[PDB]
Amino acid sequence: YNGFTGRKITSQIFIGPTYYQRLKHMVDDKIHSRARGPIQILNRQPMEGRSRDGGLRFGEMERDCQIAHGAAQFLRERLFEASDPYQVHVCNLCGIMA
Amino acid sequence: QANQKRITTPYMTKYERARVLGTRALQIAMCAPVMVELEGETDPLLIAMKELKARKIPIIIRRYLPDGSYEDWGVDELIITD
Amino acid sequence: YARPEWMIVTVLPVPPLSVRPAVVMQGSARNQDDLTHKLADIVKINNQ
Amino acid sequence: RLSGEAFDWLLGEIESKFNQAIAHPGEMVGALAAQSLGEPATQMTLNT
RNA sequence: AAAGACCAGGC
DNA sequence: CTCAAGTACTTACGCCTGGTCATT
Ligand SMILES: [Zn+2]
Repeated sequence: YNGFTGRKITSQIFIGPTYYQRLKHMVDDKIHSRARGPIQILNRQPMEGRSRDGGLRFGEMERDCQIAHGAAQFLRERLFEASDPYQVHVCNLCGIMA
Repeated sequence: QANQKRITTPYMTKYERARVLGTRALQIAMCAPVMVELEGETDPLLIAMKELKARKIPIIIRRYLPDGSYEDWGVDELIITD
Repeated sequence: YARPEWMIVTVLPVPPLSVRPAVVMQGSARNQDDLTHKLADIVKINNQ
Repeated sequence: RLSGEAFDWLLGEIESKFNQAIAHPGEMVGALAAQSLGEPATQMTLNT
């Protein structure tokens, strides 16, 4: 019988006690959210892993998929603005930083 | 190139539409004067969309040709895909 | 831009501390990057 | 058995749809083709 | 604690 | 001097979770 309306379900349901096991994989230990957290010491990029409040990785395949979109500045944000932004002062005569 | 002899599609590409809408929305959200009249529209994105539908966006698109030349198309001159 | 004799290392660049960061050991000690250790070896053998 | 007004509307729709189907300049065709080629390779069997 | 390695595991 | 037939480099999915261990 339908739980909501009380009407008999037209199809007859296959019901019986079946052994089920709960798994270690549980959402409370897998959910992660990142918003300008800790950064790496060397690359000054978001850390690695859920436990270190690290950011998700926007891998090579990700940028290729975004290039297929033709999403230029979303890619620029993902790879420059959302991740490590930086400014350098470079000479005009030589192309080397000053 | 000159205003005469323009060779591109008169239709505006979806990439041009997306970028011009983003730029106009950013300008509107940074206190730029609105072109179309707004009926209780506090969201700059919908304001920019309404501006596009009215062909009032004050932007000209510089289409770079592969040979190094360029052509200037106003959003009003381009005909909306939608 | 690039001359043949510049391809023989006579002056070795020393990367800045950003390239080879040191890790603060609770403020008591300071470990060094692998690049720093290689630089130490190079300076030792060069002085010798 | 189309009528004249129906035929005119059909011509207009043909023109509009064909103009819509034209590839938009600026479209990244290389990456799109590479992905459209590599995606079926995932579902393809390694054995012959 | 830092990056390094190894291991196990999810899709 | 100059052609085919042997010896060196260079690379093999995408993330994601964690636990342990030796140096520092
Ligand atoms: Zn200079």
